[PDB]
Amino acid sequence: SEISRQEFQRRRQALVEQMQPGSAALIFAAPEVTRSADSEYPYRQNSDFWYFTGFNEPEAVLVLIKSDDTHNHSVLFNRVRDLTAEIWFGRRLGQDAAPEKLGVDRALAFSEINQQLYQLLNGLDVVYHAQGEYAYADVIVNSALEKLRKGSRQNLTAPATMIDWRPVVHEMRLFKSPEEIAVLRRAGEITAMAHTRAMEKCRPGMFEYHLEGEIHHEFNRHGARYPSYNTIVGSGENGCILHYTENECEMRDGDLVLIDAGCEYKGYAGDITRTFPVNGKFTQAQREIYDIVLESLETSLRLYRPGTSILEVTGEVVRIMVSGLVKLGILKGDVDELIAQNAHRPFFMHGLSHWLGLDVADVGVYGQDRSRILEPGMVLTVEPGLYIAPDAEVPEQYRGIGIRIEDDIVITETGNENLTASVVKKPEEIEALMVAARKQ
Amino acid sequence: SEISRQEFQRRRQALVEQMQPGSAALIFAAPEVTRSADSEYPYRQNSDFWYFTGFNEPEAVLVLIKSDDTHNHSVLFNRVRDLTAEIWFGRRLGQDAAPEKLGVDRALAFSEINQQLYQLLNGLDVVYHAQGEYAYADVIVNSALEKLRKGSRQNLTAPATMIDWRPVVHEMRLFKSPEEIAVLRRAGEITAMAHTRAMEKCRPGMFEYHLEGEIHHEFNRHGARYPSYNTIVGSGENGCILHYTENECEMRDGDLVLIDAGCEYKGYAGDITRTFPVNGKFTQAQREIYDIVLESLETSLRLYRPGTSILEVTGEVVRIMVSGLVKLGILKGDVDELIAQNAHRPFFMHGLSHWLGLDVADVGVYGQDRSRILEPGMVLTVEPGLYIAPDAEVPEQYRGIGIRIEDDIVITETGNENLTASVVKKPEEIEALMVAARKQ
Amino acid sequence: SEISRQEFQRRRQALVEQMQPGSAALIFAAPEVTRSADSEYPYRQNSDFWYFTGFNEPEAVLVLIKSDDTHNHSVLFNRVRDLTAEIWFGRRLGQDAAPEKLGVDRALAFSEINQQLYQLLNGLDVVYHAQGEYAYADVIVNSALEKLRKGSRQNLTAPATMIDWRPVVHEMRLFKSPEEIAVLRRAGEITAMAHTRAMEKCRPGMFEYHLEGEIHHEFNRHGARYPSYNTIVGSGENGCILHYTENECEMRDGDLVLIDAGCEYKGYAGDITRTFPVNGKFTQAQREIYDIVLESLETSLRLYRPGTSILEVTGEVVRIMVSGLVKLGILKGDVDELIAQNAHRPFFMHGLSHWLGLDVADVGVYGQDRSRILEPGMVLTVEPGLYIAPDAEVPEQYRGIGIRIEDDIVITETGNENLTASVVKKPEEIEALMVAARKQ
Amino acid sequence: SEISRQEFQRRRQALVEQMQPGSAALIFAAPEVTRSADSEYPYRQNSDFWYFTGFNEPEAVLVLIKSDDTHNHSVLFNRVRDLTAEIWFGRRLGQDAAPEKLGVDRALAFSEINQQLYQLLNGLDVVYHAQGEYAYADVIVNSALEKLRKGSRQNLTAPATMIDWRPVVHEMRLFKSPEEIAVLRRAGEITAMAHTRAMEKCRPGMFEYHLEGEIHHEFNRHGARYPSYNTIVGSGENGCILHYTENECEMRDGDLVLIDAGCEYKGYAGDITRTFPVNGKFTQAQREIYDIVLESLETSLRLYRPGTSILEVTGEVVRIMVSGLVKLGILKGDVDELIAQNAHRPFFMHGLSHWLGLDVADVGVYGQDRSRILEPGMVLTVEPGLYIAPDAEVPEQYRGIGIRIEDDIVITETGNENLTASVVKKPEEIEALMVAARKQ
Ligand SMILES: [Cl-]
Ligand SMILES: [Cl-]
Ligand SMILES: [Cl-]
Ligand SMILES: [Cl-]
Ligand SMILES: [Mn+2]
Ligand SMILES: [Mn+2]
Ligand SMILES: [Mn+2]
Ligand SMILES: [Mn+2]
Ligand SMILES: [Mn+2]
Ligand SMILES: [Mn+2]
Ligand SMILES: [Mn+2]
Ligand SMILES: [Mn+2]
Repeated sequence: SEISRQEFQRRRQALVEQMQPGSAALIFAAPEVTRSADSEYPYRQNSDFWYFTGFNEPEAVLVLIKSDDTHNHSVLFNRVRDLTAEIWFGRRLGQDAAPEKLGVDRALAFSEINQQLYQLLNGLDVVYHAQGEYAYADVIVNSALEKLRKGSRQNLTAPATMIDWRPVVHEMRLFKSPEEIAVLRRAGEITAMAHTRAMEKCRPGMFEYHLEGEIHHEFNRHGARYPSYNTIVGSGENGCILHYTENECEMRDGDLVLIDAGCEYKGYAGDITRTFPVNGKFTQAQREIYDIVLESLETSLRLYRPGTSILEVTGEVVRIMVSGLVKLGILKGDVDELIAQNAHRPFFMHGLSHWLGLDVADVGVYGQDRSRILEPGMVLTVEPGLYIAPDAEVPEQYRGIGIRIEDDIVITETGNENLTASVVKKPEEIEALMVAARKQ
Repeated sequence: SEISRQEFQRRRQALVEQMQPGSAALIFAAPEVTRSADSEYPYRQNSDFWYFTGFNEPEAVLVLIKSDDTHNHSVLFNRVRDLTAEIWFGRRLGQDAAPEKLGVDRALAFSEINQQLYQLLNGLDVVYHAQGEYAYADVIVNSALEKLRKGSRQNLTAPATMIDWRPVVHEMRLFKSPEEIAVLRRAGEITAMAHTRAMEKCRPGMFEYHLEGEIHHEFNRHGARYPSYNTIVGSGENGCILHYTENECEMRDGDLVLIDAGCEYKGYAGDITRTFPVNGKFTQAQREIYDIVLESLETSLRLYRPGTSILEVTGEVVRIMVSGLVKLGILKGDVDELIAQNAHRPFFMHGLSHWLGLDVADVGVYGQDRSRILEPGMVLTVEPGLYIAPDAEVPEQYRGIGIRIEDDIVITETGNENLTASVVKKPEEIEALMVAARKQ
Repeated sequence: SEISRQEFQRRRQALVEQMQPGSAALIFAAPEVTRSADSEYPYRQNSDFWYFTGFNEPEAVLVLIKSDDTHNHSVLFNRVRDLTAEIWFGRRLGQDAAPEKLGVDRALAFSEINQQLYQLLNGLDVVYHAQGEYAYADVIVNSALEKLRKGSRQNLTAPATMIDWRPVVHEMRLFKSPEEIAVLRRAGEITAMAHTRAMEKCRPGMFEYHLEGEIHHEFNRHGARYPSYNTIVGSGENGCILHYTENECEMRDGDLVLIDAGCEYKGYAGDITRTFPVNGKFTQAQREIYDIVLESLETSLRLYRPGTSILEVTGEVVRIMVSGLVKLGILKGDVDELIAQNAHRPFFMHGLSHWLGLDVADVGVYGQDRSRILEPGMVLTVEPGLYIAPDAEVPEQYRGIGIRIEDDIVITETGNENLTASVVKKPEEIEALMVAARKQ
Repeated sequence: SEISRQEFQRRRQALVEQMQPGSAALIFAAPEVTRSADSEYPYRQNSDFWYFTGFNEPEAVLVLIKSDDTHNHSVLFNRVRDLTAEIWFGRRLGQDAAPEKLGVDRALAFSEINQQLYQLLNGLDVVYHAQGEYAYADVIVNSALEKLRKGSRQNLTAPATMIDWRPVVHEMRLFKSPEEIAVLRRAGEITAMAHTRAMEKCRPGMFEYHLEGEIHHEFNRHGARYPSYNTIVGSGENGCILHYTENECEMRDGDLVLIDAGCEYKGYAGDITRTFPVNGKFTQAQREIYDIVLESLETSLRLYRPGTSILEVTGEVVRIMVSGLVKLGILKGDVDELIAQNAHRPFFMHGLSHWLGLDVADVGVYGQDRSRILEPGMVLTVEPGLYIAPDAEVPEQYRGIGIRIEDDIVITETGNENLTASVVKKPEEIEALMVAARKQ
């Protein structure tokens, strides 16, 4: 599954529909990024630029011009064909091929942007620009507007109104099309296969980074070349560090390992966490904490639906956690009083859910305390966890246990669809999976 | 094999030995780099900063103070211990532990750099600073010097002389210690195992990116988490693109695939290229071009030694290439006249060799036209290639063939050591390797 | 005559009336400007900031908040009272006194602007800001908006719409109140007295700069401390240079001197040009050119009125000039054909008129080719000139003559009022004035 | 008196003598400075640039190249001849005329600086540059060095050492040539005539700014067009503000007026302060304070000589002040104890002396607490003062009195020459001067 030319075009048109007559929207590509000296990191297109183009080159700018309420057109600035540059560094789309390939009306060389952009903005009332997104982009836009402001003797005029299109565009991204959901479903499947593989491969004495290697190989074979974020493989005490990415330790017989990893497939993020015993068998202490996190996730998956909110579901999870921690003697006191005191926070210190899409921590307004009412088309994670620090003042057997279990869901008309349930999470299923692998 | 605390210390001392009395050298860490929105690329420390510290954190600055010809000391600025930041994002070395861990005299919080740096520079004659390396670093240094310049009423004075330490440090990096060579030897071995794996796994119908996946998994299992540069897997016509990294095509029965990939092991780069038939058997045309590139590499490996140069060895390769291309009818005319006209350049348009080390295209002065005389301790690649474009005016059977074969070598007292000869390159050996794999 | 607190307040209210509900307008003071090393030029407040405050301090920002269609208020950021800074550098208004003195609702310390500005913008829909006017201002505004954009977890929101208030404010400035016209009338009177003085003082052998000295002294004694622009005193060939400010030459018996000088009185510019003989008597050649420039000015003064334009009146002047130059043999051919060819342009190469106000070349839209229809309340100059270069291919006697004659006018309901007719311009009146002075 | 071409040349040569072989020094002109909108302040050349050129244009850069110990040459970048730009804005020196006019070897267009500067720096070991002096200059220099650093394949190399030439050049400026002293002597004479005029013109009811007008007119008539700093005319309580420049009050019968004003003559500053009664007669209270400041100045003028210091002479002044203030009951206690407590500081809170030259607060190292030993050729001010605030806890009659008396001196082989003694300062001489003027 992918996003096609006609969908990118529909998105451009939907933005144009929201724009004032006599305006232009400017969407800039990501800069290339140095890794060291003259070597660059693998290119990652800006999510918003990608959303409207599916075009994976730097030095590109999409300009949507809404001349009035019926007439609009698009102009792409992009790198020129250049035989020597292409022999060295790769093929370029160029100007001749872009209109047909991308479904834009006109294409111009990026090298000419300063000579041309002001001409496109001249006489417009409004420019939509994400000020501060990129320095290079602000320079180009500010230069164009200055030429227009200072150009009255050449009959030039600048648009006086600049509107940040990020809020409008991020609200578009928050609600996924069926095609987007299909892509996210595939990302979830790929990511789940990777996690299953990690559980089947994990043995005491392997290094945390070995599981990262297994996961990334699995992503790759299904055509998700890159992870959507830096893979976390936190064994033992390392699991208590939320974004542990050192992945440098030897995994010990008797420790849990917490894996938070997700692929990037056609631009879209998977995002799964599974925690499991390195040796294939939960200890009693590990199981006692695990059961509370799993109940939290299972209850959340029952509850998430249109008309509730992340805040409302979080309240249910907090009750589950406080209740469970009191039963184990990790917290002491009356459950309702402890809830009132947010007594869970030393052990569950992050949010239950974030939006998911072209960014793993995806764009879109959450509302105060993530109270926004959920609607069909929203995609989000569900990621309860409990982290008991090595020096926590709790019964000894729980110290140094970090557990998180995370699925990706889409809100539907009656509830939700779990995109990542194809990798096991019930403790008996984890143990059976690992037992079977360990016998081979 | 690795580089240890005492070696990092020896390097700092060797720099101090080269510094003027009454001076300070400032070496800054790399910034963290955005991949998309709030996600960052995996951190890569600045090579020069790494060379003197082995410290893999951002927000760090090494200050070497040479008070006079006998007295010197070191100060590290680095991130403070912070329980909440560490729970979220990972452990920090902090100030208490740094002197012992890194072998520096003092450690101070990076948050205090603007309050402290000017005090360390006050009254010195010379500051060594790599101006323009990083914007954030220039801001810090320029601010410190301004405070000193403007501080005469507070009895402050700025060093009037600023010296770029890059030339001195890059000349240090150009000559590897035995420990560095051991690390590079291991990088070469790891990288060679990865290339052997790619040849053994390659089958028609696999995608170029699948071989990338095999290679990166192999790097990872030996503890080289990341490649030293973006992997190139160019099959068919894609092999004619020097830094082809799209790796997006289905590999065809009858095409060659050119793989240029290298690991990063303890900071140091491997860098191997092998080209081989996708179906395990070179065609006659493919073999005819391959033989010329291989002879070029083999002759270069015989020749490279102290007292010759990249330029001198390149002349021998050019003769081999022109001679071979005339024999096949790709070039026409007298060999010596064609050499005089650089007639090989449409087909071999890049350099034979680059330095290798903490950067894949490593630092160090080459001399005019890479004429610098070679000495023991230099490490370099040997990477002849021939690329016959799909539209070249040559006998048809050669069109769309791109072949490069690259090894990594170290110059020794009598010649060179090949660090990457453990992956085959003779065509009969490539075919035997692939035949054996294809029968499994 | 001056502009008073209540008028500054009316202007602020008139801007607020034009603003969208749920918005804030930000108007920043001018930076102080270095002359050399640690010495600064005399402070000149930003015209727009002045227009809304009458406040002559740097490090000040006026914030007009329109909460909704009935509720609005003003906040001034300005320098705090500071006993030591004031002993050294001058008194400051401070926060306690500002509301009463300036008629603003609240005053806050400029040192707190970054801690406070984002709080004032939070939750607004629109911010009015003159982007690019000052770097320091853009930094402050961009920082505030970034804090808001990134502050969703603190329940902060940024206004998505930024509107340049310059067009609205400059249209306000283009139409003068009666009080403004009174101030401009006084500026015109002061400037005219200065020009009369220069004619009465001028003698052969004096330097051009001596007349500058006379003029500036005259400005000063009437309470116009500073000129509104750099005084031009161009004698002989120097008169052919439009903005000649070197003023370095000895004025020669037989040359004309062209003086373009104007005071700045309560922020408002006078702008007069008079040209006259250094020795008090026009030569025939000088008079022949002078008569054409004077007829051009006199006809323009008859014509300027509501309903015509600078472009229309310029056409009449061009005819006068071409006709006169043909009569003298400076141009050759048919007058209407020469007009069609813009044959006057080598000799009259600038505009007839510019707006006049808080800037000498005042703000406001002219329309294409200065075609905007004139209306009561506009204030403008009328400045025909003819400049015959020393090497012009014209009858010899005219070479090196530069003449400009300029008055300041206000458009009224039936025509115009000349603000600067109290300094003579008829050649017989100039000669009588100078003869009388030369006899003393 | 002036500074001539051959002296500017001698200075360039003296700098070259101090430079390392294989180096270039870069000295940049001042930017033009906006006053308001499209009007600029009168141009003031950068003092250091002026010191080496006597060239009063912007967009100019002096490059001194010391190829080795015997061979050196100079290159000026400056604005090209341009007929239209010159007709509009003034004559330009251009490239053809510059070598002869300024005594430089070569001149190139400023528009070509980025194409040419790197070529001049290529292969040098050292560049002398005043980093941070001007943003535009840093941009040009940093760009040149980057091209060289990145240009190894074009056989380019950057100088690795950058030296701030300000310390060397400012030490040159600290010691005046006889020609410089002649110019400063004339500045002192002009400035003294201006102060005498102010005393002769001052009457109760005039505004502070009227005396500014008299002073500036006097500067102008002697060919010092501009003041060297913003004129201070502080009457009554305003005299207690050290750099009072509002000059806005009506001068009252019974108040003193303190005038601190100085001309700029051929680039060099005069700097005189005189305080005198507005009505021509000191009151007893005024005279009592005045006598202490005058004794302080007179004693300083006796003492200043080679081999003493500003710090040493300041100690003598402090004793005079404390002794006098005890006698009047303004201070109470033992003189030596009060001196030990710096009890004078509420009333004399600034330094006695600053260097004087191309800047009024001139360049040059003072040493700790201005302890540097004086030598012939140094030029400095002597400016004791006493300021008794309106709310000081002192006998009532002294409240609101601010007195400063300042002369400019040059250190000579036996003592000093007073450059400004031609304007009276003894109270009986001030009164006689004013009485005589008031009778006219
Ligand atoms: Cl391009
Ligand atoms: Cl820190
Ligand atoms: Cl403040
Ligand atoms: Cl130029
Ligand atoms: Mn997540
Ligand atoms: Mn996750
Ligand atoms: Mn290589
Ligand atoms: Mn390679
Ligand atoms: Mn004018
Ligand atoms: Mn004018
Ligand atoms: Mn002074
Ligand atoms: Mn002074």
